[PDB]
Amino acid sequence: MPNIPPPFTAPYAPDDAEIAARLLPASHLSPPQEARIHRTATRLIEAIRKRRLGGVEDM
Amino acid sequence: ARVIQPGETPDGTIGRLVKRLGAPAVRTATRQAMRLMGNHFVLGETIEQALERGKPRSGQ
Repeated sequence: MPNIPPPFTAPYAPDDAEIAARLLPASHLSPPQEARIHRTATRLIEAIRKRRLGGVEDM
Repeated sequence: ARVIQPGETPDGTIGRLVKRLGAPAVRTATRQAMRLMGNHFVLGETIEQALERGKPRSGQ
């Protein structure tokens, strides 16, 4: 029921710094959030480094 | 038989290895070390044990 959006036309190559000025603060996570992420990710990488046949990068 | 509590700070040569490679790779590396030690060394607690282990089939 809302309007069909106008043909897409965002600015092609805006300034990186101004984007970073938004993304950097918003990326913040609490210590417990980061702790879960760190643990999950370590477990994923441990599995990855278990070593199965391999991939192209391995070759 | 000990009991290993979780969350132990990885220290020592092995702990540092675990932090860097991950525990699974260390196990894999250890298994490889096992084939090297078993295949390329003739070892025992005493010389007699080493020598018995290193012997050939028979009349050989």
